[PDB]
Amino acid sequence: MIVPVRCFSCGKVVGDKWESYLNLLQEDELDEGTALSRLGLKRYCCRRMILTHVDLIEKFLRYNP
Amino acid sequence: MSITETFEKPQRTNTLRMKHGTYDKLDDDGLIAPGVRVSGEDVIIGKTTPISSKRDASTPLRSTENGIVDQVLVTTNQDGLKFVKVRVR
Amino acid sequence: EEGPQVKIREASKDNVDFILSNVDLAMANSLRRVMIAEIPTLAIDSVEVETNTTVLADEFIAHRLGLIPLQSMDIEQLEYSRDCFCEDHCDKCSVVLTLQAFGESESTTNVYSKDLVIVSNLMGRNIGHPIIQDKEGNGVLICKLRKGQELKLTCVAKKGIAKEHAKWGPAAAIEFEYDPWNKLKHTDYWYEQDSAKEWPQSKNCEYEDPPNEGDPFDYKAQADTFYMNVESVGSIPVDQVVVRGIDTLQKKVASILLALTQM
Amino acid sequence: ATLKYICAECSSKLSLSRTDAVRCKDCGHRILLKARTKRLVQFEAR
Amino acid sequence: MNAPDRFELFLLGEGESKLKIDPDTKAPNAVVITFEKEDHTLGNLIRAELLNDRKVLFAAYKVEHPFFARFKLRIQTTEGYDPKDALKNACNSIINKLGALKTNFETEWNLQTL
Ligand SMILES: [Zn+2]
Ligand SMILES: [Zn+2]
Ligand SMILES: [Zn+2]
Repeated sequence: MIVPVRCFSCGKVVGDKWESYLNLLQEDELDEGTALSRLGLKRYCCRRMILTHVDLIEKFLRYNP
Repeated sequence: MSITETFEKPQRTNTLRMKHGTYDKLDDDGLIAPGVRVSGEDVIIGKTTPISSKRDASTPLRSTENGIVDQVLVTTNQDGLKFVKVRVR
Repeated sequence: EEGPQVKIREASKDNVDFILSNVDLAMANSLRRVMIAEIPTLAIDSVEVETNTTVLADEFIAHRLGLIPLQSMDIEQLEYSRDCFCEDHCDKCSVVLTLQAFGESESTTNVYSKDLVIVSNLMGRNIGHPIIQDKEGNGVLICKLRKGQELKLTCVAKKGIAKEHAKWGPAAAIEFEYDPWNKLKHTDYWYEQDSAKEWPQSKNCEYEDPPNEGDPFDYKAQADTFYMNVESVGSIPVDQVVVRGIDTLQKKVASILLALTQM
Repeated sequence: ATLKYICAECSSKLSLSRTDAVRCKDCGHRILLKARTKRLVQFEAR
Repeated sequence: MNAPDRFELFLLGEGESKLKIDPDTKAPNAVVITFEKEDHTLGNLIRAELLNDRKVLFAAYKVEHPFFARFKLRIQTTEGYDPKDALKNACNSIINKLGALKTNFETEWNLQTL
């Protein structure tokens, strides 16, 4: 649904970096890998956490009821 | 003929036909409302039936299940019958 | 000061890369476990949902709330709710917060952890403040609302430990290594053609003396000198995690001498 | 005050008993939703 | 539903004590202490220390089943040497060892610039 608050494996707070990841892509035109690394996410467990998320709430928000 | 069913709170009358559940969660319209927590064998849809005064015809929650009422819908069939759909989260 | 030996390499508000020396692996490992699961902390452990028209379910939001890092500086000056002599909760053992958000604008309304409001008396102790570390002061993104959607909650923070639930855990990850050079031979390397060539050399190999060809296996050398690196989640200062960890373990060991006493 | 039932589409709060048919005002839809109770629900943030 | 509460992992239930000491029959000067509401953190710790003591003939610990939070500590010592004393010596030696580490850390933490 939305950015999980912590990384499942280590608990490192990650649910406060979704918007930043997005801007680092559109506005700064950086690549995914180079982006996650600039967000302090070094261990593949945390990296996958954001890189693999699917923000379905956007489509959910698109309903009226 | 004149033998309908009614969604409401049954509390025994000349028949005493009910179930080992607990109708303490149904509103007067004979339906729990969203937000209410249901478990055990609670009654989700209390209904009665006069056979030719009160004979229980209520739908209790599944046994090994327990959650919270996520939604209740009251519609009409193609013929005209009253329909009820209770989604439990 | 004789005994364990700290030798910090790096230090910051998030990590403590150091080098424990002159200690038993057991102690090193015990501390590693305590930091991960037994350091007291405050975290949402009850949520009253008044209004929720959001796209998310209550338990879904509730779940996330409890995962929101909360200031636990003076966590020791907050009694465990299970001990507190009151009925349920009170300012002596719990911090109450509220979340009210409405979809006003047309653009999606974001509900962050900053929007949380403490409604209980903190009595001057640094505790209950939602931790924030993003360059925007928003913190953790709890939910999102469409124009018209509402969300009115009431959270009750409580002191807890990771053992009961990971949310109460102050630590994030804990690097742990020793004997970067497999001199002790605690591990048997897997290989195809060359053990050394195929296995990446560790950072700590630099901080140590490479074994010498001729020297026969040193069968007496034990496991001391561990290269750690703690990482705080924010609810508690990095150095604190360690210190308090060392202290907590110290308490347990003591709770036993006291048991022998009253035994 | 109060809001027994809610409409599926127009979301306009309704409230009627028997013989009152099963429609809503203005919108001829025949759906209606139960509307969340007032009794506040508590949750384990676990 | 069948799963036990989480607090049971560290909270003593009614009718429970932190320590259960019993005399080992398989050997002399031996004891089997049952630590309730504790795991590998303490078991392997006090265990490793009891081993540094030379007047200790035997020391091992084991958690019979991961479902429950408790472990058994068996100790054997030379005649005259009470096993309950080796546990005391070990505990104290730990508390001291840890205390020193807490000090050495809060010190090195000061000499840091960040
Ligand atoms: Zn991770
Ligand atoms: Zn209290
Ligand atoms: Zn309508």
